[PDB]
Amino acid sequence: VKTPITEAIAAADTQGRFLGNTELQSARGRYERAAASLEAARGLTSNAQRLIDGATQAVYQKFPYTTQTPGPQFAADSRGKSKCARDVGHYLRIITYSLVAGGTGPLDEYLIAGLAEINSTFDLSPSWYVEALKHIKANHGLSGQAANEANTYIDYAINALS
Amino acid sequence: VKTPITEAIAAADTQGRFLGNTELQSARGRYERAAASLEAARGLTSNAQRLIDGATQAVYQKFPYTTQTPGPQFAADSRGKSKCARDVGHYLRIITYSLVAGGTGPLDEYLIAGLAEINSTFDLSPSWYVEALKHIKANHGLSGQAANEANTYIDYAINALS
Amino acid sequence: IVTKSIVNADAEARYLSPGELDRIKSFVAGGQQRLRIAQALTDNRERLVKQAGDQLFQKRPDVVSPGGNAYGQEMTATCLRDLDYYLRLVTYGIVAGDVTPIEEIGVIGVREMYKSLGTPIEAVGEGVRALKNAASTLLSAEDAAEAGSYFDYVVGALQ
Amino acid sequence: IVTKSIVNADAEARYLSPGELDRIKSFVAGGQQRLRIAQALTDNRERLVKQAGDQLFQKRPDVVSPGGNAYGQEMTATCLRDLDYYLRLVTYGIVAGDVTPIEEIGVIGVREMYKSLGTPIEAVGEGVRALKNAASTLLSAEDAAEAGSYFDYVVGALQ
Amino acid sequence: TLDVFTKVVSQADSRGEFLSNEQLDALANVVKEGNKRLDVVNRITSNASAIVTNAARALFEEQPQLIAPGGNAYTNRRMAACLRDMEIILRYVTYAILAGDASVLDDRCLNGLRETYQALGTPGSSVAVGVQKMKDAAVGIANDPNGITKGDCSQLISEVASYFDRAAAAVG
Amino acid sequence: DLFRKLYWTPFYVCKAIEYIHRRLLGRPTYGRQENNKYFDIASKKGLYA
Amino acid sequence: QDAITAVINSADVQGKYLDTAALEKLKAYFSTGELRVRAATTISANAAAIVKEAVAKSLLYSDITRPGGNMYTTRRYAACIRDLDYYLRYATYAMLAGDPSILDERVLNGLKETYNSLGVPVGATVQAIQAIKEVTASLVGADAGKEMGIYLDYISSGLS
Amino acid sequence: QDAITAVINSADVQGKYLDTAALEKLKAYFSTGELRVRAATTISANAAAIVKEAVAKSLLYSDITRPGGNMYTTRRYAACIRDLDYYLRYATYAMLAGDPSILDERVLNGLKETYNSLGVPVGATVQAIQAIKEVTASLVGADAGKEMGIYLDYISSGLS
Amino acid sequence: ALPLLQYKPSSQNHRVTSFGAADQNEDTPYIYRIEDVSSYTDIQNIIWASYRQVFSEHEILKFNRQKTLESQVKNGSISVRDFIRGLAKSEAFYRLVVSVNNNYRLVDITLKRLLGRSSYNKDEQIAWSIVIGTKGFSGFVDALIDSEEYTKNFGENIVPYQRKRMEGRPHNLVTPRYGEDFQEKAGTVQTDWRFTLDKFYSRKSQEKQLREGDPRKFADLAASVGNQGNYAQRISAFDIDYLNAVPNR
Ligand SMILES: CCC1=C(C)/C(=C/C2=NC(=C\c3[nH]c(/C=C4\NC(=O)[C@H](C)[C@H]4CC)c(C)c3CCC(=O)O)/C(CCC(=O)O)=C2C)NC1=O
Ligand SMILES: CCC1=C(C)/C(=C/C2=NC(=C\c3[nH]c(/C=C4\NC(=O)[C@H](C)[C@H]4CC)c(C)c3CCC(=O)O)/C(CCC(=O)O)=C2C)NC1=O
Ligand SMILES: CCC1=C(C)/C(=C/C2=NC(=C\c3[nH]c(/C=C4\NC(=O)[C@H](C)[C@H]4CC)c(C)c3CCC(=O)O)/C(CCC(=O)O)=C2C)NC1=O
Ligand SMILES: CCC1=C(C)/C(=C/C2=NC(=C\c3[nH]c(/C=C4\NC(=O)[C@H](C)[C@H]4CC)c(C)c3CCC(=O)O)/C(CCC(=O)O)=C2C)NC1=O
Ligand SMILES: CCC1=C(C)/C(=C/C2=NC(=C\c3[nH]c(/C=C4\NC(=O)[C@H](C)[C@H]4CC)c(C)c3CCC(=O)O)/C(CCC(=O)O)=C2C)NC1=O
Ligand SMILES: CCC1=C(C)/C(=C/C2=NC(=C\c3[nH]c(/C=C4\NC(=O)[C@H](C)[C@H]4CC)c(C)c3CCC(=O)O)/C(CCC(=O)O)=C2C)NC1=O
Ligand SMILES: CCC1=C(C)/C(=C/C2=NC(=C\c3[nH]c(/C=C4\NC(=O)[C@H](C)[C@H]4CC)c(C)c3CCC(=O)O)/C(CCC(=O)O)=C2C)NC1=O
Ligand SMILES: CCC1=C(C)/C(=C/C2=NC(=C\c3[nH]c(/C=C4\NC(=O)[C@H](C)[C@H]4CC)c(C)c3CCC(=O)O)/C(CCC(=O)O)=C2C)NC1=O
Ligand SMILES: CCC1=C(C)/C(=C/C2=NC(=C\c3[nH]c(/C=C4\NC(=O)[C@H](C)[C@H]4CC)c(C)c3CCC(=O)O)/C(CCC(=O)O)=C2C)NC1=O
Repeated sequence: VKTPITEAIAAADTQGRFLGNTELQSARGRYERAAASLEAARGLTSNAQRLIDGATQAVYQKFPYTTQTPGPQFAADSRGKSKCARDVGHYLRIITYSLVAGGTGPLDEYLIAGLAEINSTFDLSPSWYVEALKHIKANHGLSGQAANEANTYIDYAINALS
Repeated sequence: VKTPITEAIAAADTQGRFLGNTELQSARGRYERAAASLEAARGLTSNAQRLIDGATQAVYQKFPYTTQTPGPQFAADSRGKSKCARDVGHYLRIITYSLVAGGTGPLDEYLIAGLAEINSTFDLSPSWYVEALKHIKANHGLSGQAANEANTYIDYAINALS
Repeated sequence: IVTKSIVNADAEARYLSPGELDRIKSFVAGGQQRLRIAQALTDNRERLVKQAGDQLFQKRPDVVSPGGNAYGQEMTATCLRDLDYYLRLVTYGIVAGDVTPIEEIGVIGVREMYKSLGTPIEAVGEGVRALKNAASTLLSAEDAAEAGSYFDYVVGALQ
Repeated sequence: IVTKSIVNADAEARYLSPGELDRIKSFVAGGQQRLRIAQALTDNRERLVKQAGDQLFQKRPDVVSPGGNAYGQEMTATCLRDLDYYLRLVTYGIVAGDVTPIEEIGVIGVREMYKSLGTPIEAVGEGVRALKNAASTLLSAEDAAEAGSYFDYVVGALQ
Repeated sequence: TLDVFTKVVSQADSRGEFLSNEQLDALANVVKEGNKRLDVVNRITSNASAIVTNAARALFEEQPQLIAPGGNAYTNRRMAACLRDMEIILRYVTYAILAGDASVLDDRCLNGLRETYQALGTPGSSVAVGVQKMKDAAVGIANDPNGITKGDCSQLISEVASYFDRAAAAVG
Repeated sequence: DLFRKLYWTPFYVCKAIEYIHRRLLGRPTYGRQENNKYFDIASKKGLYA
Repeated sequence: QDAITAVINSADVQGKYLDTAALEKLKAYFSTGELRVRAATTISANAAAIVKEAVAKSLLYSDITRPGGNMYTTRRYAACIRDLDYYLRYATYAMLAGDPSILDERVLNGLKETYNSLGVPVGATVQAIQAIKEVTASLVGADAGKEMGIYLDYISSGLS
Repeated sequence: QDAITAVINSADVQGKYLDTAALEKLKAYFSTGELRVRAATTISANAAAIVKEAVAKSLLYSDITRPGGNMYTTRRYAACIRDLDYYLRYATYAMLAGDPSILDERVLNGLKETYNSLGVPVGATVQAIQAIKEVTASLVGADAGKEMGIYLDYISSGLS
Repeated sequence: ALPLLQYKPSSQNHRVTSFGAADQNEDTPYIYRIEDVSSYTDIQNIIWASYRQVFSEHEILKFNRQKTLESQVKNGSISVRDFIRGLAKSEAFYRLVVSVNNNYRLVDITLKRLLGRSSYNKDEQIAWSIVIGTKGFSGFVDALIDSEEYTKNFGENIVPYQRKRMEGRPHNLVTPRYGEDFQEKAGTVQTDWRFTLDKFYSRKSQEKQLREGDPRKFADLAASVGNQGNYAQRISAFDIDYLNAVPNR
């Protein structure tokens, strides 16, 4: 699965050669950023419960019909609101997973793989989840270069949504 | 040709996706070693003429028969010694080329590609060139982390020789 | 080795003489090499039992032969379990620095046990010799010397 | 340490242990430093004995009091000769590694002797403690730990 | 292909919780020791071809029937066959030290190795006598300090040698 | 060494003195008149005395 | 028993090999053995001075050495010095072993039986062992005096 | 007893007034009482979690909870939890008093007698108290975890 | 570098002629050809059925699809044989099959998907498993599509398909993308409780459940040791001639 340490391996393995300085150089780059990436993981893990209920009530604001229309897909029923905090709470897990991995791999393999297939069948509009993630990237309270770090992977999930 | 900036491209191009943060991690990492790699290029370029004639007379020491045996391949007369400083002087060019590129690409494409084919036909024993490169890696006078930097690519040419 | 000096000075009414304190300080210094040797013999146990069974059943085929004791899979598994026990006691003696906690568990009554089990003791001694040879191949020179020390004690004890 | 190891393996029916052979190897390895310590103590015989005896008479003025034993030039010369003898036995024990030369030359029957001579034991012991302090100040630091621990055996065995 | 970074994700996904702070303090030590890890890796690959023949000066000298007529390393293609994959041990052990976890090595290098080595007829146990001779030369190069800043990479040395011991266990 | 590691090392000093009287002399000690006598002897030279 | 022998026994009765926690215990023992040996040497230096200072601190000029007390007769004074020398010597052995099992096996086995049989006062013995502990913790330093006081307080707690 | 009561007693048995060293001891106790009280509060918070984590660290999935072990029967598991809760609670009392005398008076008095009578394994108890000490030193911090580990190691040393 | 060791080929269906064109059944696959364009429905079917062989239908998804190689196929710039190389040497296929499977099983899974035949014996899987190791995976996929069994049977411009499976299970169905030895590592048999019931009474759990001790723990070690002893001597005891058997001095 996609990781800068893995991407050095799978590039050098398909050539059948050893680890050159060009695969080794790539690993060195990852460490400088991995020091600031783990700063972004603790910023989201400690503020996790504020961010989930901060998000799942922000999507109810912009889409008030989602709590009103009687449908299996809709979150108007309590059972939907129980599956609301499950789904949005699944997003902050994988965002924090792809932070400490350094790559988009866990985001690519757990979350966005086959997302167009599932949202068409269950009629979950992807405009809902992109509205929650814009709330997360503006309200995590992170600062410095770590604020850039979470902001890529959130925005990477945004582009894969649309 | 093989470069950490190129290796980020050819990995992301064969997937048909954009540049993720995993391809973009390497570029940040590469600059930090590229700052110490260009230190190693000036250390070899300024001491270039001392290192070539330092090497081509060191190989004559360990192999004294190479100046004595009459053969087109051997360096008996002046024409071999003219082609001596050409060949060993070709090595310090490509070593300095692969220093500033950051990868083994120019070393992989100019020097070692098809080297087993040419040394069998012209009967040039590869034990000669590995003896010159051991003289270079011990007598370049480089220090610090830059001394590590030239020492990989010299030793990478050694392993491809044997 | 501390219990040895303590009961040694304890039979006497004198304290621990400071030459004994010097030997305890030197053992305390060498304890790190002892721990590395014991961990190296620890993690590679099944290789040592495999090569010991190899060299033993190549050396003495009568345990393989049906008149011998180690005939069949169950009896040969009990045989390699005995060799595993002796390797474990050798690691204990390597850590303790003196052969008391290995003789107390494996030596002090072994002849009558193996006599009333039917097995010959010389084959067990050859098995510990094979363990010593395999650990000599596994370790460095100064480590194989110090392991072959306690392996040598077991080989002398089983005879 | 060879004599003690041999008689200890003599009390048992078995040979010398691998542990004990490690002890002999470490004693051989430290033997050259012990010869250096013996070199320093041999060459500092005079001033060590005089400083220790005068430290004793500073601590204990009862011996050089006219009711005491070491009253007079000849008696105090024999006092300093006794301290010389004990420093010589300490050098022997530092070289040998055992305390059996210290013991069977100067420890084993000294209480009954100094009882019959009228000499107090504790002042001998305080003088050997002064020797320990003086030789500790002369030598290198953990080298002085080595010398002072044999001195410590002599001090604890005299009392 | 797993990592130290990705395996502490993968079990953390299976329990479905956020990553704890003492796991991040664990990974912070992994980043901290990363520079040391890189140095060890470059010395192995630069002496990669020098290890294999120096192991082949003893892999064949100790069991000399193997290259003598009859052994499975006898003819010349057969001899080049146990240099074409003596190095593949080094090709994947160096991948394991780079990733920091032996999961990459297990999937390709040793998954089917013990099955072919009785299908071909080669002695399987005669490999792991010389992979140990590689480990004796690999940790001798990785520990020696030549033109390098003084540092302590002892932990890597023991679990560098653990990858060779896993490489010898599944062949023998 | 076997007699020491069987009847002097695992037991109390007075218990070991009494048991050594049961073995060697073949009778229990009468009173205390023998008891911190052999225990006073044990305090200067040890088991061997 | 040792600390080494206790670690080996605890690993043995499970059939367990030497795992990393046991290796941590043995390496901690091999770290502390330096000051263990140095403390045992300087306690073997002047044991008589320690016992003398302890009886001068705690037991002397009381009613215990007066007639009617248990230390009045001179053989009882000599027995008192013998018991205190025993406590100090076996505490030295337990300090160098790093395991208090020899105190349980050789000293604390039938000692309350003896001290209640003879009419020996127990509280004065506890205070004498306390004075022993203070004197040797002053003499050896705090860092080894802690480990000396652990086994001397073990003797004091088992005695009570 | 307290540290205050021990200082007052040591000044009393001499007939001595409160000199400056005793006032130093009392003022050091009055300085350390802040973190003493805060540590006692957060240990009283989650004692059951500490005992659960300690048995999950040390005693669980061994042979002790298997049949044949001493914690196989469910009344014996409940007695094990009771004994560990006792060790933690009395270590909290000794930490807040600043004097280990209540451990000697209420816990360590006849405990080896009981544990050798019932056949309770002593080394597993020592390792369980060690796991208790590690868990509460992690939970309370290092600065109060030192004083908690002092009395827990006191219980462990007196038990052995 | 080194040439292929010679391996024995087992007799399978496709080594046989199967004469004629007008005679085979309906169930031979549609032999979709880029030369037949005539519409976009044929163009989209050629792309979709070329994904069918490579990703076994379920995966095609949206993300896995490389849109630029399909962008190219409509144009005709790259042949279908070149187009399968783009799908096979793609890291969306590497994470899906290549990392997950083994070098011995990868030879079996890529011959069914790129050449449309199962491997004959295990010796064929043994033979190519070396060519994977030194050249890399894309070096081996290059060697499969350059191979003359590919170009003779499929050609440059025909999507692959199972050749002659008259009475056989379909290859995307009989073979998953990972087998049973790898199943714990990619799958979730560890966390599903349905499988741990099967595991509980499994003979492998009884070897785990036993305490330290018993020779049944060393029973697997006892089979690997070998070295069985020689039988007793045939020669009769009576002749022995024991009186003259003793040697003096
Ligand atoms: C681990 C990563 C992961 C996520 C996040 C995920 C989400 C996910 N949410 C689903 C349904 C759902 N998702 C929601 C959530 C919402 N609908 C609303 O009305 C709200 C606007 C919104 C929450 C804020 C609801 C209510 C359902 C049930 C809809 C249905 O049953 O038709 C479904 C299809 C059915 C299912 O198994 O439950 C998936 C696959 N799956 C994954 O594997
Ligand atoms: C740009 C990188 C580069 C290098 C370095 C290179 C070397 C190279 N040296 C060659 C021959 C040669 N190389 C040498 C050099 C030597 N022989 C000796 O006796 C000495 C020991 C040694 C010099 C120190 C000589 C004398 C020849 C001519 C041999 C012949 O003609 O048979 C040849 C074959 C014929 C040729 O075109 O001249 C090549 C390709 N080619 C490359 O493209
Ligand atoms: C750690 C201390 C320790 C020792 C020494 C020990 C020995 C020991 N060896 C046994 C059996 C055995 N031991 C052997 C031994 C051998 N195979 C041979 O041919 C050789 C002579 C030798 C080993 C190479 C055999 C064959 C048996 C099974 C004999 C039987 O079933 O009667 C048994 C009885 C079965 C058992 O409960 O394991 C014990 C107790 N047990 C211990 O706990
Ligand atoms: C190698 C072992 C060894 C020892 C120890 C030893 C002692 C020794 N000390 C003696 C006298 C003496 N020893 C002392 C000793 C002392 N003055 C004090 O108050 C101090 C406590 C002490 C100094 C350490 C005195 C004052 C005399 C003279 C007593 C007399 O002449 O009656 C004598 C009798 C005269 C002589 O022959 O010198 C001997 C033999 N001899 C030995 O062979
Ligand atoms: C990537 C992991 C990987 C490994 C390691 C691997 C090994 C491997 N070694 C082989 C043969 C061989 N293996 C050896 C190696 C040896 N024989 C000896 O005599 C020596 C004792 C020993 C080397 C130390 C030789 C000489 C051959 C050729 C044998 C033959 O052609 O029959 C073969 C069968 C033919 C082949 O393609 O070359 C495989 C599959 N394959 C893999 O995919
Ligand atoms: C991928 C290309 C690359 C390499 C190769 C690399 C290596 C590398 N190793 C370093 C440090 C170091 N490397 C070592 C390694 C060791 N010391 C020993 O004595 C041990 C035997 C051995 C480990 C087994 C040590 C001890 C340091 C000290 C500095 C530090 O902790 O990083 C540093 C710190 C920065 C510097 O040296 O300028 C670099 C650059 N950095 C890179 O970007
Ligand atoms: C190694 C462990 C060990 C101990 C401690 C031990 C003690 C011990 N103390 C004894 C007597 C004694 N013990 C004491 C000691 C004391 N009475 C006091 O008032 C003080 C509080 C305390 C001294 C600090 C006295 C005064 C006697 C004399 C009773 C008598 O013999 O009449 C006796 C009776 C016989 C004899 O001394 O020789 C024994 C056996 N034996 C042992 O094996
Ligand atoms: C305040 C100080 C104090 C303690 C400690 C104490 C302990 C104590 N533990 C007991 C039993 C027990 N104690 C244990 C404890 C253990 N066994 C093990 O295997 C473990 C190593 C250890 C737990 C960590 C067990 C299992 C029993 C049950 C024996 C039985 O009742 O059958 C009993 C017998 C009666 C009863 O529990 O109700 C007492 C009195 N009493 C006290 O007043
Ligand atoms: C080179 C080695 C080799 C062989 C031998 C081989 C045989 C082979 N025989 C087949 C069928 C068949 N084979 C027979 C054969 C027979 N019917 C009879 O009554 C006779 C007893 C017998 C012939 C003497 C029949 C009737 C079929 C068709 C069966 C069916 O379609 O149901 C098929 C399936 C269709 C096809 O021909 O492609 C194969 C692959 N393949 C090989 O690669």
